[PDB]
Amino acid sequence: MRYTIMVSATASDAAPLQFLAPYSGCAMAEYFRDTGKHGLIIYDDLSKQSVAYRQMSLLLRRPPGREAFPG
Amino acid sequence: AGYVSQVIGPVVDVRFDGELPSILSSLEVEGHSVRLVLEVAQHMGDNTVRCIAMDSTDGLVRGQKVVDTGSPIKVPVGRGTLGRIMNVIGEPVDEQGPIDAADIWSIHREAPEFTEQSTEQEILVTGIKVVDLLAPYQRGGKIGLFGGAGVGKTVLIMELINNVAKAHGGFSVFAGVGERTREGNDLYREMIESGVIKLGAERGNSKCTLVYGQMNEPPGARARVALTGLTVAEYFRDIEGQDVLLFVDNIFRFTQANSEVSALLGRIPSAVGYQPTLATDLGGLQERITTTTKGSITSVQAVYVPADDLTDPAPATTFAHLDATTVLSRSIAELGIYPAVDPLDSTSRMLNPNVIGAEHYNVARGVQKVLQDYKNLQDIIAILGMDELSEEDKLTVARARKIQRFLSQPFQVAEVFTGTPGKYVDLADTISGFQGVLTGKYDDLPEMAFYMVGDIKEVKEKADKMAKDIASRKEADNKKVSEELKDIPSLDKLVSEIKEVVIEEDDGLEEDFKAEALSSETVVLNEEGKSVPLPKKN
Repeated sequence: MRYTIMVSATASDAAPLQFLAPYSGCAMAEYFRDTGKHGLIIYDDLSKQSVAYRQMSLLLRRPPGREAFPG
Repeated sequence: AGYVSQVIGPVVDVRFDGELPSILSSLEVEGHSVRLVLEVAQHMGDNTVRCIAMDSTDGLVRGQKVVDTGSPIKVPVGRGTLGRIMNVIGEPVDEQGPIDAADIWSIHREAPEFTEQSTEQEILVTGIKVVDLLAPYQRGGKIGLFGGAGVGKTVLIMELINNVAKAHGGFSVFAGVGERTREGNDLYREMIESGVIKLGAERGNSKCTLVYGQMNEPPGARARVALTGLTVAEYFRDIEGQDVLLFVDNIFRFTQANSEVSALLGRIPSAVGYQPTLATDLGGLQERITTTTKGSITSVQAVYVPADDLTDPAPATTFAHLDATTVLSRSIAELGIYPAVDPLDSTSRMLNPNVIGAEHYNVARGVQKVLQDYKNLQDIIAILGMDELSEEDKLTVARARKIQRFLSQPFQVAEVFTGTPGKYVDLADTISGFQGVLTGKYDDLPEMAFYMVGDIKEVKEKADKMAKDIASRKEADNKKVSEELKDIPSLDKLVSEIKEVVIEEDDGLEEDFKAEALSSETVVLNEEGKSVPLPKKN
């Protein structure tokens, strides 16, 4: 933990908050990339992010594509 | 003159109180962190057009001013774009200044009309032996490239760029449609070292324009970046009058991006899930790649087959346009054969004797027969034995193995890191060189004499040198020198070899750091627009 950040958008969190957590974890990890150091980002279940984003899009009545996912 | 009405993801509706822009016109959003270009997709009614954005729409406000450019996306074309990297809307992303535009052309264009078409059908000579014999390239054709990683696809791309520029005098455009930026940077830097892209004052001696739409670009930007590659190649065809190569890197990602912009525009998806306009989204692009009376565009476009399913509608619609396939294989690549064109899997529509002639046709038809009969007996050799079968079946094995070697060729763009010079092999020298191996004028020569050579005048000059080599191995001798204390130290003497590595307990983690104080109060904007704390009760 002296080298690790943990961004945690768990199951009870809102689907907007699980959609934005890989992006907000990446921005925290992009700090080390942009200042010359090296980063290791792990998006554990990126397939669970896309399910959270499909939830927001079908509820915003955006037109669904394959497996009801957005364009 | 128009203002932003709706922002739904990458799809912007803007509203014009005057005259509407035409469909496919380009709109620029006034006042935004990046230059945002919208392309008009439809006229919705009630003075609204629906647009697909070429960049991110985050930070876009309803009522933002939107200027109609009066035209579609206009990109710089000409010789000044050679050796430059350009994005979909024509901006330089290679960080080398502005693009010297000979003209600025609309990227939307009808295909050349029926009278402008060429009724003739002829070979684009490539200087690659396995491509000019077994799967010839039609001038003005579309060629599917079934490569991958490590089969030498990029050095085959740069060799096509090299030989078409050197022999036929035509330039190349590389349209990278939805490419990874790590791989698009790899192609840029390998084109710089191999000489097909030059930087600086000798920029004009470059042979290839790179038109890049990366994966992180929105689906509208990737769907139009192959038409930006068309438009650069159409200037060389119609104004310069050249035989242009166009590389649409992954034509499947063109399909995939156009399928996303139909899904975002609310269109009902077709069979397996592509856009309803799949055959006219492809056919609009593929029909501008043709031969006119001025010059030609030949397209070598990489084909991905989804789920290894050739009957999927994205390859099946693509293969209706394709005039040749070049399949690059790993099995051919691990035999040291470069280029790794599979001599049996690679097909051409140009390979029939009414268009290449019967003396070319029977050679390629005979060469493929010899290689086919050799590779269906490879569960006869390993099961039974090599010297088991007949002498004629061994005559094919000796003839096929020095044909399978002779399809190799050293490349002129690869000589800066391989040492072996490049060999442009002419068409008549390819046919006449393979007549002889087919009949048996070279059955006495070794198989590795037929390896990485130009033509049959160089197979004799390789068997001469290797055969003599046995005359020049009695020059010196070969045994052991000073078993393991010649210059092999002790292991504890090698621990004191090791150089100083300074390890800091400090991380150096506050180099140039702002360290803003963030307060956990909720800050909102009141009705003046003034930043204020959030009011207390609902």
